[PDB]
Amino acid sequence: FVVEKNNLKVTSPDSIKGIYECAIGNFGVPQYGGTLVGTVVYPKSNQKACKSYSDFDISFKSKPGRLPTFVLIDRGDCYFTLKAWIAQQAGAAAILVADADYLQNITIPSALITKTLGDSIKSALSGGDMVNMKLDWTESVPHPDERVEYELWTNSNDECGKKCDTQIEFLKNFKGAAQILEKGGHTQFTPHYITWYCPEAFTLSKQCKSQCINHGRYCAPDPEQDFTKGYDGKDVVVQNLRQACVYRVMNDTGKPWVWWDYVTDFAIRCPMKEKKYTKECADGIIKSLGIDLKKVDKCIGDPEADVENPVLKAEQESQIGKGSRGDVTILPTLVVNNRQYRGKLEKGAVLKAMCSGFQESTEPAICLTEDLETNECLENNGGCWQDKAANITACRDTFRGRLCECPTVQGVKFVGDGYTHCKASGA
Amino acid sequence: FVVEKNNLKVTSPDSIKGIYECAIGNFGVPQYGGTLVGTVVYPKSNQKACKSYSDFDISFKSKPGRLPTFVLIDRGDCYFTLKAWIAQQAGAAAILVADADYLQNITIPSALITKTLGDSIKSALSGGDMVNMKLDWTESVPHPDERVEYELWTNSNDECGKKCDTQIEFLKNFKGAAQILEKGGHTQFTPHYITWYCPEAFTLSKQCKSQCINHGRYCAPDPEQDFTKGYDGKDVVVQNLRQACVYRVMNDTGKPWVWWDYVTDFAIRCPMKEKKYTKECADGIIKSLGIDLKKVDKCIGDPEADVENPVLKAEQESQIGKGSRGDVTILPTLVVNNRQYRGKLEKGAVLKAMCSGFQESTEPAICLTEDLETNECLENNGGCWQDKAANITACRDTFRGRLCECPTVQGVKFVGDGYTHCKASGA
Amino acid sequence: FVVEKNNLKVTSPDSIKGIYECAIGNFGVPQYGGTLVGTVVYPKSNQKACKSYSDFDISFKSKPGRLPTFVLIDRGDCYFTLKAWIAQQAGAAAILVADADYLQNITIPSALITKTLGDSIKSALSGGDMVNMKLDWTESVPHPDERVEYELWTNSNDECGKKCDTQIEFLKNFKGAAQILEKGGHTQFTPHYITWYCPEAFTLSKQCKSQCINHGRYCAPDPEQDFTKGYDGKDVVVQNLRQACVYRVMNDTGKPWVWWDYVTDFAIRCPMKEKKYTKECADGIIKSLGIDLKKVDKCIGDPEADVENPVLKAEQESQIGKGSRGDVTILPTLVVNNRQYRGKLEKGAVLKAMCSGFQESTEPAICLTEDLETNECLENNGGCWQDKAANITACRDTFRGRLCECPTVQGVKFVGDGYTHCKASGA
Ligand SMILES: *[C@@H]1O[C@H](CO)[C@@H](O[C@@H]2O[C@H](CO)[C@@H](O)[C@H](O)[C@H]2NC(C)=O)[C@H](O)[C@H]1NC(C)=O
Ligand SMILES: *[C@@H]1O[C@H](CO)[C@@H](O[C@@H]2O[C@H](CO)[C@@H](O)[C@H](O)[C@H]2NC(C)=O)[C@H](O)[C@H]1NC(C)=O
Ligand SMILES: *[C@@H]1O[C@H](CO)[C@@H](O[C@@H]2O[C@H](CO)[C@@H](O)[C@H](O)[C@H]2NC(C)=O)[C@H](O)[C@H]1NC(C)=O
Repeated sequence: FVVEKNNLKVTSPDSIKGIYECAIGNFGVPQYGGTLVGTVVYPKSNQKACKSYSDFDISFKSKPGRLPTFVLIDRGDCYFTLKAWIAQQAGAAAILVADADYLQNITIPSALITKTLGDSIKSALSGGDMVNMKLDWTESVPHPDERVEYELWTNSNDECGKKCDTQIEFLKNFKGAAQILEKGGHTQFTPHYITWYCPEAFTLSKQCKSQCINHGRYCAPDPEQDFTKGYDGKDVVVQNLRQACVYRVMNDTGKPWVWWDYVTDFAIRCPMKEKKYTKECADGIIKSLGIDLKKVDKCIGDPEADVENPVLKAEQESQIGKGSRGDVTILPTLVVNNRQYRGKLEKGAVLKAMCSGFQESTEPAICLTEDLETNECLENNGGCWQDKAANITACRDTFRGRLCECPTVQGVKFVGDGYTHCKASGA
Repeated sequence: FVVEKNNLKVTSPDSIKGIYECAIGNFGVPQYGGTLVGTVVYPKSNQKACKSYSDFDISFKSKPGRLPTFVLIDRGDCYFTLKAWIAQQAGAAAILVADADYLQNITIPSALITKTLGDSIKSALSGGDMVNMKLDWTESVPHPDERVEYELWTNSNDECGKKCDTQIEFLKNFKGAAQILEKGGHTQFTPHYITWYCPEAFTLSKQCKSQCINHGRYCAPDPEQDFTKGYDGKDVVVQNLRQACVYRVMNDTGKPWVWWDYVTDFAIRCPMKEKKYTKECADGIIKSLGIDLKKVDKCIGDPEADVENPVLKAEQESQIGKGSRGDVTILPTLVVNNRQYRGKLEKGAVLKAMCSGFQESTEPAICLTEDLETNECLENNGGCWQDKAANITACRDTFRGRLCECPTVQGVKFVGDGYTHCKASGA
Repeated sequence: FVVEKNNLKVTSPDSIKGIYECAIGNFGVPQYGGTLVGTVVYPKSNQKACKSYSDFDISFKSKPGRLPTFVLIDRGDCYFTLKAWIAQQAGAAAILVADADYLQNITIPSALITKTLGDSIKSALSGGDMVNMKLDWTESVPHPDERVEYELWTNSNDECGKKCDTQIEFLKNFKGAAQILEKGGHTQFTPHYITWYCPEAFTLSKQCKSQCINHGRYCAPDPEQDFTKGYDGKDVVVQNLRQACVYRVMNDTGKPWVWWDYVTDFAIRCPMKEKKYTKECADGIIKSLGIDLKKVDKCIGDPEADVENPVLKAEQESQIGKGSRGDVTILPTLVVNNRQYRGKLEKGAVLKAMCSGFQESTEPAICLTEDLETNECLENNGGCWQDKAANITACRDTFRGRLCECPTVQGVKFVGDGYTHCKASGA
C-alpha cells in the first residue's frame, strides 16, 4: 500500500479541484508506470461492495467516448481486495474506498481516501457535479525482500598466473550486468576476500612476517606471492582490505556498485609489474571515484598494530558457511542465494544462475537483453579525464561497465591513460 | 498447396525438357528454401500408392552417386498425404501425383502435376528416357492466420513530464523489433489513441473549447495540457489524429511499419519547447517518409466542422473492449492477442510476451537474436539527408530502427539535423 | 581422473615441500578453474573412510581463519566416491587417498597420491609438522564424447540466383558461432558437398563432359551452371572438391575451423562475375590462411584422369543416410546429431537446435550470449593485410568471424581489398 500525493489529483468539480494523498494497494496496478483518468459514481446501495453488484442490477459498463467509472466504496464488512474484485466484475475501472486465491485476477487500481475527502466528493456529487479524477503511478520497483543475494570471493592481486587473469577478466566482463542488476534494485551483492591467521608455531616467523598484517591475524591466502616482484604477501592483504573497505564505505552511502569501478580501475591503473601496487596509486582511484578516503583509511586501520581488524575478522568468519551453504574454500567462489555456484565463471553462465531466482515477469531487463548500458558517466564524468572547454571526454558507458579511454576526436586517437591525461598524438 | 511455375523444371529428356507449374503441399517441405534434383520412376503396380509398397517388393533406396527417386503416383483411393508417406517409407525422395496423426512424420516434397504433363513423363519413360527433375522452393513465409496481434495505446505529446518521455523512449527502443516483426510477416500491429467527448454540461465551455476538436466530439485525454507551452489540448488531439491517419494511409498501401518512422521522427523533429508542434513540421516528415499528404489530410478532415471524424470515432469505440479483453483505461496500454499486457514496458519484457504467441520453431529470428537490423535505408535513403555526389548519407540502420544522423566523414563529425541539412563543421 | 603435476604442490613442512603429481576424480571439482589451500589431518581410526565418520565422533569442521582440512584416507574396502562423500559429511574440504545415486551431491576435491608420498606426509605429521597443501585446476574442458555433431551440405558456387546468395549469407553469419563452438570443444562440424555420376547412357556426352571431372565419376549437382558465365559445371565440381580438401587438410592438423575462413574468403575474393573462380585465386587464399598447398593439391588429385577421387567418392557415399537419418537430397541440408534439420537457416534458429544437444549448465557461452568474438587475428593477422611498421592492420574479429577490411586510420578510410593491398585514398 504505497502512499503518494501526486498520484491522486481531482480533475475539476472546480470547488474541490486539487491534489490529494491516497493509499494504493499493489494489486490491480500494472508493472509499467501509467495514468488513469475517470469519473466517480457513488452507488446508493451495496455501498460496502461486499455483496455482488449484479444482485442489485447495478452496472458500470461504459459507452464510447465516456470517462471510465470510479466507484466510491465505503470500507467495512470485507477486505479491499474483495471490494476491488466485486467492482471490477460490475465493470469498474477503479475504486475509491473512503473512511486467498482469486487475488491474481484483480486488475483495476484501488485507492484509499480520507473520510474528509470522501465526504467532499459525496456532497459535490449530490449537488450534481461530475467528479472526475486522475491517477498516476510509476513503474514497479522490486520489493527488497525479492532481490537476489549473490556474493563473490575474489582476489585483487594480478601477478598470479592464469588464475588471477581469469578473475580480473570476470570482474571486467560482469561489471556492466553487476551494476545494472544492483542499481535496478534486483540484487544484493557483497564481495569477500580470504585470509588465514598465523599458527602459534610460526608466530614471529620470517614467513609470517612477510605474509601477515596486524601481528599475524590476517595472512595472504596463497603461500606463493612471488616476493621477486617486490611485493610481500602482506602487501596483498592490505590491498584486499582496502577493496573491502571501499565496498563498506560505498555500501554505507547507498552506492555499493562503485566497488566494481574501483577494482577494475585498480586492475588497470595499479599494476604490479610497473610497481604501482601502492597506497598512493589506490588513493588516486579513491579521488577519481570520489570515495571518502578518511572513512576508507579509518576502516583499514593500522595494519601494523597488535589489534584486530573488524572487517578482516568478519571476512574470516564469513568464510565459515552457516546454515546450508558450506565453508568457502576455493578461490574464487560465487555464492547465489546462500548456495555455492559450481558452474563456469562466464557472464552468460552466471546470469542464467541468478535470473532463475526471479519470478517470471519479475525478470529484470538484463536477463532478457544485451542491448543495455551503465549510466555512470552522468556522475562526475565517471571519474575519467575530460575537457569541458572542448566538450570531449574519456568516459564511455558500455554493456560491460564504464570505461575511461582517450577519445578519438576529428579522427585523431588521443594518447594517454584516460583517467588523468589525454592529449593529441602525431601524424 | 502453393502453386509456382519456376518451382518445377524438367531436367532433360530433351523432348520434354521444360519449366512446368505444379502444386506443392506444405507438408514434406522444410522451412528453408532449397532445391531437390532427382529422376522419375513409375511403378507398374501399387500406382495409387494406397497399399504399402513393401507388400509388392517395390523399393526406391538409392546407391551412391545415384539421383534420388521421384515416384509417379496416380491420384485416387487415398489422400496425397498417405501417398507421400507410403512413398517415403519405401525410400522415395519426392512424389509426383498425376491427374490425422502421422502427418508430422512426412518429410519428402509432394507435387501435383497435369495429366497432360504426367502422360508426357509416362511415354518419355516408356521409350526409355531418364526423366530427371529439379524442384526449387523459397523459405517459409508465415501463414497470416498465425501472426501475433499486438496493439499500442500511446500519446504523441512530449511536454508531459516523466510519463511522456518513457513512452517516446519505448517507441524508439522498440522500433527496430516492431518493424522486423511486421515486415517479416509475424505481427499485425495497430496503434491507437484515446479521446473523450465533451459532456453536454460543459459544451461551449472555455475548457472544452481549448481541449476538443470537431465541436466537442474528441478531446485531449489528460486534463492538464499545460497551455503555458502555447499548445492547447486540442492541438494534441489533432496531432494524434494525424498519426493515426499516417498509420491508416500507410496500412492501406501495405507498409504500416512506417508509422514507427513517423512517430519517432515527429518526436525528434517537432518538439513542443521549440514551438514545432505544428502542421508544417509534421507535413515535413510526411514528405521525408514519402507518405501521401492528400490522403492523410483527407483522413484528418476538418477538425473545426460540426461533423464526426470516422477514425477518431472508431478509436473511441475501440477503447471499449469487446469479448474478453477489458476497456482500455490506462495510458499507455499494450494489448497482445486481445489480452492487456501488464508487465514492464521494456523491449526485452515485451518481446518475451509476444514470442510465446509463436509455435516453437516457428519463432521469428528477432526472438532468438539481437544481431539484427532494419532494412529502411534501401528505400529513399530512409528519408534522411544524403549527398549522392559524395556517396555520403545520414541514413543508418540499427537494431533500434532507422536513424538520420549527420555522418562523420574523414573524421569530421558533420553538424546538422540529418533529415534536411548536414554540413562540415570547424577545427 | 585427470593427472597433473602442478595441480598438487605441498605448502611447507619444509622437509617435504614440493610439487607432486596426483590423480583428481572429476567429481567434487567445479566447472571453473580455482585453487584450494588447506592442511592435512590423518585420522587414527576409520582410515578407510568406509564407515561413517560420525560413528567415531570424528569431525573436521573449522574455526575461522583456520586452514580447511584435507583428510588422508587409505584406499580399500570402498570406492573413492564414498570416501569423498563420507569425508565431506564430516566437514572435510578435500580428501587425499594414499596407496550410484548420491554421486551428484559430492562437492569436495578428491585426489589420489603415491604411497611414497602418502608415507612422507604421515611421518612428517607424526613428527608434529603441519602439512599444508595447494591444489589448482583449470576450467572444465568438455569431454569429446559430449560434443554435438553437426554437418552441412553446401555449395560453393555463387552465380546461382537467390539460392546461392542465401547459402553464402549463412556461412558468413554463422562463421563466428561455428568457430567458437568448435574451438571451445563443443562441436564436431564436417562440411559436405554433393555430386552425381554420369549415367552410362550419356558417357562421353557433350553435357557430361562439361559437367563431370574424373571421366564422369563426379558431376555438378544442379544441371544449370549457366555456362554463359564461362565456367562449366565441372569447374564447380573442382572448386567444391578443393573446399572439401581444405577441410580434410585442416582437420588433420587440428584446426578444422579454418574451413569457415576459407569458404568465406573464397566467396569474397574469387567471384565468378569478375572471372576469379580460378585455381590461382583459390591458391591465393591457401597462402593467406597458411594452408598446406602440397597436401590440398594432392587431395584434389588429377581431376582429368580415369581414376576415383577418394574424397569425392566418400562424399557420394556420405549422402546415403545410414541408420536413422535419411539420404541427403536437398541443397542445402543441415544435420545435427544424425538428424536432418528442417527449420529456418538462421543463426538464431540453428543455435537453438544445437544448444538443446547440451546438458543444462554444460551449455557453451555462445548459447547464452552474443557478447563474443573470434580469436583469429592473434594468428598471422588472420591472413589479412597489415603494416607492422605502422601498427595498423586490416584484421578485425567479430561475433560473425574474422574480417579483412582496409582500416580507417586518422579518419582516413583506406581503400583496397584488405587481404593484399590497403592504401590511403584522397580528399
Ligand atoms: C550494506 O548495506 C545494507 C543496507 O544498508 C546492510 O544490510 C542490512 O544488514 C542488517 C544486519 O544484518 C540487517 O538487519 C538489515 O536488514 C540489512 N538491510 C538490508 C538487507 O537492506 C548490509 O549489512 C551492509 N553491509 C554489508 C552488505 O557488508
Ligand atoms: C489494415 O490493413 C489490413 C489488411 O489490409 C486490414 O485487415 C482487414 O480487416 C478486415 C475488416 O476487419 C478483415 O475482414 C480482413 O480479414 C483484414 N485483413 C487482414 C487481417 O489481413 C485492417 O483492417 C486495416 N486497418 C487497420 C488495422 O486499422
Ligand atoms: C577429422 O578428424 C577427426 C579426429 O582427428 C576424425 O575423427 C575420427 O574418425 C575415426 C574414424 O571414424 C574415429 O575412429 C575416431 O574416433 C574419430 N575421432 C574423433 C571423433 O575424435 C575425423 O574422421 C576426421 N575427418 C573427417 C571429420 O572428415
